[PDB]
Amino acid sequence: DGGIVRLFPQATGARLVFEDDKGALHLFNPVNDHVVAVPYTGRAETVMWDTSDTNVMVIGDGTALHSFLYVPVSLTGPQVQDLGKQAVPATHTPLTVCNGVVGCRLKSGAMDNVTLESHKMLQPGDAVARAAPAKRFAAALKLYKLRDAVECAKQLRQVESWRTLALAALDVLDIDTAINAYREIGDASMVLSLERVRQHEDRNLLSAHIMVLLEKDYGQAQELFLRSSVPRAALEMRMDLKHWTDALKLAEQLDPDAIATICKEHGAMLEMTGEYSNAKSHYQQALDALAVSVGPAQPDLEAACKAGIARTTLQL
Amino acid sequence: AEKWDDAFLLLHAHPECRQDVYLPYAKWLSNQDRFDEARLAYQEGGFPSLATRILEQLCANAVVETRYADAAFYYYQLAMEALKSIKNPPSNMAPSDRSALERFTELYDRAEVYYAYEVVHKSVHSPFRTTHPDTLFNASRFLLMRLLPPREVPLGVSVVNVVYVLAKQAVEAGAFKLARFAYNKLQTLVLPAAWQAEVDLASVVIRS
Amino acid sequence: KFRDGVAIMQVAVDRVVLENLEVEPQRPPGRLQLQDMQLLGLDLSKGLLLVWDGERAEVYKVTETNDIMPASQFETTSRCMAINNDSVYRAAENKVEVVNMAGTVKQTLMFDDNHGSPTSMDVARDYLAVVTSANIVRILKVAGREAKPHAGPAPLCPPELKDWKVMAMRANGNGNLVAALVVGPEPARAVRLVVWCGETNTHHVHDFTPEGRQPVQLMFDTVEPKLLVVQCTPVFTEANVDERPHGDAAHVVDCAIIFVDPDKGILLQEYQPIHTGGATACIGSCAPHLLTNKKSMVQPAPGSGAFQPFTSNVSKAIMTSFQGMQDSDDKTRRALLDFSFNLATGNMDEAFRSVKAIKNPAVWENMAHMCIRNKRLDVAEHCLSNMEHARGARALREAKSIEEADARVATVAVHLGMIEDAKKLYIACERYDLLNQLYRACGQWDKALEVAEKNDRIHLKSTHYAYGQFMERQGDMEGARKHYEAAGCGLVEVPRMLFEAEKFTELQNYIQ
Repeated sequence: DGGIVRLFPQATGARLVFEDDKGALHLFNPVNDHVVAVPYTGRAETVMWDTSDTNVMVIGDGTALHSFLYVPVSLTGPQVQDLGKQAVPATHTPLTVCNGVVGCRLKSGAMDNVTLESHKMLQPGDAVARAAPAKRFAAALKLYKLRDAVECAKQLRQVESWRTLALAALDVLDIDTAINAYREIGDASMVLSLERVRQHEDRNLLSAHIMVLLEKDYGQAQELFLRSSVPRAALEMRMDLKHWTDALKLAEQLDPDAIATICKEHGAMLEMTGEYSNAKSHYQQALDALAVSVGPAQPDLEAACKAGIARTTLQL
Repeated sequence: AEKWDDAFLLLHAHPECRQDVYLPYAKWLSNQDRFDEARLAYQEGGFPSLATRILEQLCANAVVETRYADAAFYYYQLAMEALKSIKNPPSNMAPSDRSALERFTELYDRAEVYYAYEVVHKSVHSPFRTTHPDTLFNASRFLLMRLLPPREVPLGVSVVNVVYVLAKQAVEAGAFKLARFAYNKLQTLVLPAAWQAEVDLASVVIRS
Repeated sequence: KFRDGVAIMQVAVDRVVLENLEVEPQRPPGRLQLQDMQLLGLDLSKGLLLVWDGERAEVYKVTETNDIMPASQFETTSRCMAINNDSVYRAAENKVEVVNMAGTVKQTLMFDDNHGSPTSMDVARDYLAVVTSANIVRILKVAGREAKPHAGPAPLCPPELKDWKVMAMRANGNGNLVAALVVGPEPARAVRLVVWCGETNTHHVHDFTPEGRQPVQLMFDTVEPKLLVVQCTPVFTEANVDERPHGDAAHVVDCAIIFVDPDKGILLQEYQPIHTGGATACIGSCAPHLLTNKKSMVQPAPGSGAFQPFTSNVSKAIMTSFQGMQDSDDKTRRALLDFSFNLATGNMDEAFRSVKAIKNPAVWENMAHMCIRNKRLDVAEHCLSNMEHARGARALREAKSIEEADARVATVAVHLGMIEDAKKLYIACERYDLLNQLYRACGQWDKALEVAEKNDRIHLKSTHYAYGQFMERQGDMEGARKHYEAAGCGLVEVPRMLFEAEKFTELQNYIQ
């Protein structure tokens, strides 16, 4: 993107929000070599690091304390998220920041502390979010301090707040929120959706099977299976709940017997259905793609397709 | 006698009625969290099947702690089941009898994968070793080909030490075909990502 | 009665709430008073309500605003009667006096003394059904310009239930399948139903009084004439206290939703409550619901002391075995009313075979989709789940788990929000231990410990170890210890080493 104008390392340099030539700061994670451009752009005074968080990152330019939570692991990947663009006094030059509170320096030489709009909202001592901790639930669902939101939905005590934080953490791949919701009280059957998990580590086979069990998002599940240890699990869901939107996708590339399948139940959804014409066509090409299957020239399935061709020629 | 303990006196009576001596025994003790002595009640009375809750619970526990040896002896226990839960014998190679061999052979093959991985790979990672000297001697004649990843394996297993030591063992005691085969399969594996800065160069270096 | 689109009800001695269902809420509903009419029946035909008492009979003109006034009145030569929209079949003591608008006998239809006096009169909207004194009923088609007999003269009720007192007749749309209750005699007084199937001249049997109620109104469903929607208040003899609730609340008024088979008698589908806004009588049944009654009053105008005219005193009682019916199209209506005929009676031709074996070119929205209650899902899987259609998806989501027989249909029967129907057939396939241990899945994992004990003490330890690790996962340490310890094989780790490491032995694993 250009020359690195300013380098803002941590104490070890395992992550750093360096400045580009344009002036926009960019969080860098060289441990796994990931670059996330910070939503704050333009010249800053400095990137001082949160002593309470190596991922949450305050940009204090003398104008605002641009906090930036860094979320490296999700369904997609690393992301830098603004936890608040909260103003800073010009005389309060940011020396360091702790717990979302920037410890600045006075003009005569002293130490002064500058909080932000929502970090201190979730810190203890804010009795607005402690005597009435529903605001801590809300703002911890905002700043992804959701364990504060977890505890606060415990105290404000309903299932839907638990499920709200449960999905809000399932999006960022945290499940103990969902456990706290559902395994205390769930709808009907998500604990048998969790029980059907293998010892495979790619997160796309995993989530793809998870939403095969949820019987939803079968295009994304089949796509995640195409990047998985097995691609044919995509076609599996495709015969499991009778789709052709990607049964044909894996059938043209993997299995003419799956083409013969797709055309067998296409004849079927046109046999009992009627319009035995395209049912006849689909039954006939089901016989053909059974004959030209990469597997066997499967005689019993072809005979079933021929019973189909019997009835569909009969009604043709 | 209204007692499972006083059942045993003849609730272990004449074989070919051992199903009848042990299942009337087994419905005294079986359903009350004692499906562990009811395992051996089932061993002759029916087949040992209410056995896998504890077995797979600690199998998954050992998988979690990367201590893959409780699951070793538990798949060995499943092999003891499927070696004695076969009415057809395992010794001869009739298809029923060879399949009778094969069921506990595959369970003991799970046992042996967990064995080899934990025992030898964990020699530096976290020491945990159990061995069978007759099995290890036959291994010293025939062990090399068992160590492929996707063949009835818990998966997620690194076999760096295991590949190296297993190849050496296959080389040593003879079966001169397998010595040459293990020369082709000596060691090429890498220590985990905490060692990535050094075993990038020491992948072949550290374990031949 | 909901007749001719006008759900007319009589809530008082003279007040006849002749509510057309299409009356605007700002338009007045049915308001009509009778001149102290000893009403032995009323016959309304889209603006000509004739009421009769046995000494006079007035026909009431009705507007579309339900302004009901007497168009004409006439004396009765016989107490009951029935109108062919201008010419009234009277229940004459020896014949059917087809008396005109002025009560003079326009046409003559005859029933001899072997039939008896044609006392029961009804035109079944195309078929004048005439149950006589001896219930020998010949039914008269009117699809031309006047009456002409359609169903031959034959006893409405059998000799074993003619001694049982015959009250009235509910003739079907074809005017042959005539439902007719028989209450028991003076020592018995138990209501049995005799659906006189004039298709075959047989006499159906359904003793409601031991079977759940004593029905008050009989009517067939307006969409399928075999669905006899039997309005049913619980009244009994002194032997049938089973269905009724306690004491004064003994009327759990539930419709015997019944597909009467024309061969094997009355066969029942479900007990659908009328209790929809203080409703204790079913006055009709539209397609998506059942048109029951309601309290008859005048709604106050919103935000003011004025009174808006009532919309309709007719509560549309939603029908319950028909799921994915009402939000969906009318292929649903045919397909799954037919399937529910296959439910109450028991058949296979209608929802499946009659639509396969005809060469019917289309792609329907709901070939059939509640059909899983006769254990078939593929009709909701290739019609719907080829694209997962939503307006039959209620019975599709039911349908993936009322396939439950533990034949890989358990796994499909437990996918998302739908283990409960798997449990329903766990009850049905005699495995209610799986009812238990999968009702633990619905969020009962706190008392799942003791219900697991009810299942297995191995299941006890499975649930306690999972539950101990459940609050270990939440963060709790000592309660994790206890339910670990309350698990019989969770107990084999916790007292063993220090009582204090199931969190911490879990911690060293990532280090390893």
